[PDB]
Amino acid sequence: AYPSFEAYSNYKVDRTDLETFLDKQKEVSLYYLLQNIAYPEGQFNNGVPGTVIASPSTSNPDYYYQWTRDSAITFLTVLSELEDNNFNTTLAKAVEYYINTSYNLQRTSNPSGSFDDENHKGLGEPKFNTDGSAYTGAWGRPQNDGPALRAYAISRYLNDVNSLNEGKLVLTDSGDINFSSTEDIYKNIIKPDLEYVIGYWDSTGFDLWEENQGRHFFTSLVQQKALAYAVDIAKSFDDGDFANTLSSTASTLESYLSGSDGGFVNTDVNHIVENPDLLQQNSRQGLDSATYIGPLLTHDIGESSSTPFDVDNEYVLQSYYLLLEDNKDRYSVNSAYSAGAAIGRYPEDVYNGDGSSEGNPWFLATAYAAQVPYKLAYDAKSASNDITINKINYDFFNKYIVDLSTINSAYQSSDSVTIKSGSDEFNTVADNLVTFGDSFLQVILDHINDDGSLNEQLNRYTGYSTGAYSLTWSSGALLEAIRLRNKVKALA
Repeated sequence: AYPSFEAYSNYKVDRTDLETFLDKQKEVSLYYLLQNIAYPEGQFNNGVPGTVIASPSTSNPDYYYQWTRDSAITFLTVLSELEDNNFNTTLAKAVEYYINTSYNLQRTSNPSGSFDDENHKGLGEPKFNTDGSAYTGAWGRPQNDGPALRAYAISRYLNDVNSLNEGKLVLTDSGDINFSSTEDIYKNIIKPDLEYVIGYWDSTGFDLWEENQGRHFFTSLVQQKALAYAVDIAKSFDDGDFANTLSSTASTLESYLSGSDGGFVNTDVNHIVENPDLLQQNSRQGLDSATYIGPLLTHDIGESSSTPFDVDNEYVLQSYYLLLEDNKDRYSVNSAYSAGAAIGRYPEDVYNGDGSSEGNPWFLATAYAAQVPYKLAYDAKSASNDITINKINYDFFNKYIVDLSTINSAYQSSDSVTIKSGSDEFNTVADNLVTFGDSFLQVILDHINDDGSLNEQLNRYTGYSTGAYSLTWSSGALLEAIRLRNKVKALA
């Protein structure tokens, strides 16, 4: 049940037309995303401002908590909206309430630890109650992605304040707020999260799905990004020694991500192994949608991203392809989809949305799966960069995008194919990438609730929605897919 949910009034998804559906969901999914964020001007005006609930579901399942990860990812979407809409002050205030609530959560002792522990050990805590109190029950803690994603989101807000709002914060004269300046936000909210990452990146915690302990590609990747992105922020506040610490730690994490100890790049199976300890345990073979979700989160389409493992990485793209192929066989709902399809978390998943039996595809994974080819196309066309296809990825391109033999008939004798910007085949590949991305959004159109809200899951047999209702992360993932689709389609 989800008693505080308020449907977008008198809307029923029109199943017949993707273009109009996406245009409407640009608004409807934003309505549903914002509904789960507490701010005085929002529908959620009775919560502590800055609280993001994962879902209005309070039972079957109970997702009525604030997760550090989900809140940060939600705010990455709010920031995109802010950036695309003239630094809208309602959204900016919502961000500053989130920053303030984050300050308070950081200083809340919890079962992972406290702020006064070494490198703020308490910041690894996955979730809190919506009133701001610690969640004291057993849980898969810590999760070391949260502080990284939060540091990155709040760092991005500071950059936006400087570039789009002449360095001006919007809640500086409010009573409830624990900063008076951008420097205060850096020193007291961003920096502690960065210190946590510095202190704990090379330690054991749970993954983003809250289920397994050990090495995780997604976690290490978002940590590397937070460190790298903060270098220039630290420099701007005369924190130069720390900035150089961030830069060196970021480089070291990049080496870790690519090396043997990390275990993520696997040349026996030629894809990322998301959780290498589970490969060792022979409980999972390494395919996970987190492998491509991370890259999408850490390479924003307005940024210059100089961080590793974008979606063009051959191992990431092969994990994507192989999960797609797995899921097209695994889920009967996919039996008639010839291109994109409903995608889950990992092939071994047994979580059914409210218990354990067999796993389902997820709306967020399916929306991020649209983004992968949109971003390949966008990155190439927007920068006039060549599309280089490694031999590892030939099967993927041949099956879904273009027949490589029509570009270079001898491609099988080469380690790669390089498709030159401006050529007919480049334009065809970019167009076909976008059409392929669209096919994943068509899956969402086929199976979304009539009211335009996105659950966590869709049933593997029928595609009917199931699990947590109007999941904020689902809403964000679709909104970011639409934003990217529109950006790539708008290029001449």
